[PDB]
Amino acid sequence: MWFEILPGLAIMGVCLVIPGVSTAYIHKFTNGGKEKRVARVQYQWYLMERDRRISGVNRYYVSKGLE
Amino acid sequence: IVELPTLEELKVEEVKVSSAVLKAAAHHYGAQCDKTNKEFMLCRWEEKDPRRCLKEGKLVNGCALNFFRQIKSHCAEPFTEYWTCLDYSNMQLFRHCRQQQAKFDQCVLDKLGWVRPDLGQLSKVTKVKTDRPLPENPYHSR
Amino acid sequence: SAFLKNAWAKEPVLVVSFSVWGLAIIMPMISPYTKYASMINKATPYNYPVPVRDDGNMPDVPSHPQDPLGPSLDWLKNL
Amino acid sequence: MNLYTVIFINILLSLTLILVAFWLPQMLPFSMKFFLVAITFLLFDLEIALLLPLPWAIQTIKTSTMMIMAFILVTILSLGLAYEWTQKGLE
Amino acid sequence: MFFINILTLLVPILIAMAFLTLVERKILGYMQLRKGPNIVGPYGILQPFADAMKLFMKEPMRPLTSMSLFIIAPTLSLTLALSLWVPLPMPHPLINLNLGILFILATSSLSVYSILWSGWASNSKYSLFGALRAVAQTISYEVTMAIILLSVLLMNGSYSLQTLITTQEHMWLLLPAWPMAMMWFISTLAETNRAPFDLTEGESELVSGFNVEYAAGPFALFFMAEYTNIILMNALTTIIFLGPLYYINLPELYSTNFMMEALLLSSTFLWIRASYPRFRYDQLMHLLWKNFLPLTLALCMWHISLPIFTAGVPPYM
Amino acid sequence: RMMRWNQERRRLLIEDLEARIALMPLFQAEKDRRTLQILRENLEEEAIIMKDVPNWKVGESVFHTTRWVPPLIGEMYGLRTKEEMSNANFGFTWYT
Ligand SMILES: CCCCCCCCCCCCCCCCCC(=O)OC[C@H](COP(=O)(O)OCCN)OC(=O)CCCCCCCCCCCCCCCCC
Repeated sequence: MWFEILPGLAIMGVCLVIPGVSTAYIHKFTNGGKEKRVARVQYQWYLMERDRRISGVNRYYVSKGLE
Repeated sequence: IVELPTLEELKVEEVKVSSAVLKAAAHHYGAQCDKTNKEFMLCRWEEKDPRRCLKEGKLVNGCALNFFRQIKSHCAEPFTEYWTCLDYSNMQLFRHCRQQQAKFDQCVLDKLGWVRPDLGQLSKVTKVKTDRPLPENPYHSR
Repeated sequence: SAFLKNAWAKEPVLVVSFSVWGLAIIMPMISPYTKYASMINKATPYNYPVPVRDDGNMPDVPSHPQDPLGPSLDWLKNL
Repeated sequence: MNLYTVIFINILLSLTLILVAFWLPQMLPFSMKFFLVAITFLLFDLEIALLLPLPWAIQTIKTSTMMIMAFILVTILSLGLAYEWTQKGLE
Repeated sequence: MFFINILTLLVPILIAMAFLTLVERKILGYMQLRKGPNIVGPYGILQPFADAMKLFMKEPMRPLTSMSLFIIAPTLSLTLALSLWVPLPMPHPLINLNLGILFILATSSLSVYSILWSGWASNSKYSLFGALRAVAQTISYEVTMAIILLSVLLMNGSYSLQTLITTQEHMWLLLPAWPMAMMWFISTLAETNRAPFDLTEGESELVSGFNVEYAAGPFALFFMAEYTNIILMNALTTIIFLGPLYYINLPELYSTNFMMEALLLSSTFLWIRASYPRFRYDQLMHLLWKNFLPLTLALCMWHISLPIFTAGVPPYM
Repeated sequence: RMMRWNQERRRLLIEDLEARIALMPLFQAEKDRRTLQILRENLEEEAIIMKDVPNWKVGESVFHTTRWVPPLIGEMYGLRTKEEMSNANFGFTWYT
């Protein structure tokens, strides 16, 4: 019947979720489990950069009250 | 020449904590330590040069470090939980973390006695009477 | 009026088109909120509020902005 | 740079495909009416360009002014369009 | 990593792009009382790969045509389509172009060059007419397409597609602004030269002006482009107007929901094609310079006043 | 709903803008302190680069006024590592 148009769709869907799940986990892996900071405006880039300088070289590492 | 100040003149303890840490305590720091900062601002504005307010800047930093030492000593755990959750978010938005914020805010009210400043009441202009001489002829007007 | 009627039934886009043109030219003029826009946007604190020299006779916010004196946005709150 | 990296891969992927295509298989109009529409386009495009800044103007302390100014922009151009119709230019 | 994130977001879309043609040649089929392609492979799954290989193997005829432009137009087409998928705001978008919607609008406009140049390069009368007709309709639908977005943005506060995920945390922008959704949907149908608006390659009226002379590999690249676009524009409808649910803790839900809505609206233009005859050229443009453009202009005003008189100006973050 | 949501969203926006309003004083000091260091550090190398050059005032305001003219980006990072300069110059246009 119409049962059969589903096979094809399944392979479309599966190929349209990969991208959204992929981009959203290759970010939380590269950024240390914390969402990649979105620096829309400079202030944010400043804060981000400030973070880099604060520790290691990468901003994702985040020092706390114990420092 | 340029009369650039010397390093020893500009070496002072550093806050160095992740920006996230600050944003979480931002409100309280805007509260417990705006006396010196406002004065420093006054100097840095009327007196355009930075060299003319360096010492004030040192005072600016000193005020915050202890601000942190107090929190480290008391209600450190709450603050630790609040910043970690705040840091995970990409724009470190305040509303994703309100449950952690409440426990951090309530505790320091309970122990430190400080208070989270209500919506606003930080943006409003402040009057600080810097005993420094209100400068004149700035920009070596000639 | 009669044409208006047919216009409502023939070429019923322009009618709607104009109607909106007007309704957008009226609501702003009559609105318990129109005033807020210029305030709500005015208030947003984009730029730093440089302090003022406490020379004397100052009714301004007394130092710590937590002090009572000063402007308030409780209007924004509970809006 | 990140964008540059993505885009050059994008062109590369295409150029690769066209090449494969060629290398693998070895084995007078009178659009006067249109012309007019085209010009209006140019004009309307420009208006739109003057309407693009709104997203930041909505923030203007001078909200009222922005309203009046903006409203005028759309209205005036709307009139231009209507004229086209009134003069039956487009038709 | 970032490279891996380029394979994903590309291949996955290309593989999905292939499966759309199949779900087009079966959904159109069942609507017309026929099974559609099921004999090659299981249930026709290998069918898209099969003609791709035939198309590339068949000779790329070079008519006795400006070669450079003739060959470039296909390249531009695919380049643009794949590029427009870079800033889409599925969770944690590949690239947070701050002015993304503008970027989308920009690249979308550049595509017109391909059809125009293709027709001019082809040097065939049919192709020439196709280009002229195409450029006109394309650009015109761009004029309402852009204004419809400007109305949206003013209620979103920014050009960044990422903001709408925070704008649509309580209600879809269809409820408000539905009148434009429809007008965005019809414009999305025109800009992908799909059926109701497919005078670019009417085939019956004029015979595929865009690719009259294009065959094999060039045919395929635009071809691929069109279908990827078919998805992209539908996906933009599924972010701008139908806002999928989103949870910072679980970012996947968005993608999954984004999937479902994109597939259904992609299914809709497939369903539109079989269901409607094709608009005439004059009729098409009238609808936009006459039936819609006045509607789109007026609501723009309403959406300018709305925030102010409702003191609903959006945050600029 | 849109009216109420954006009014709420506006409240959140004023809250975090004020959060930096409070924190910028700490940063302003930090920036200046570091800025001067870069200028001075460049002075050291400056006092070691053109020493041999005749008629070479180690350094002198390109201008006549003694007013404090802020340091261009180039001046701060010009002598420094190329990457350092590039970062500052093309480091925002290129997102995180
Ligand atoms: C008060 C505050 C401000 C708000 C005011 C709101 C007032 C109420 C809303 C009024 C406008 C509602 C409709 C908006 C879109 C339609 C605009 C329009 O006028 O239609 C033009 C045209 C029909 O015109 P025609 O029949 O030729 O006659 C013209 C007579 N003047 O339309 C067409 O011919 C379209 C042809 C389409 C062919 C394909 C159809 C596909 C149908 C299925 C998909 C429909 C869209 C799905 C969208 C999903 C979500 C994106």
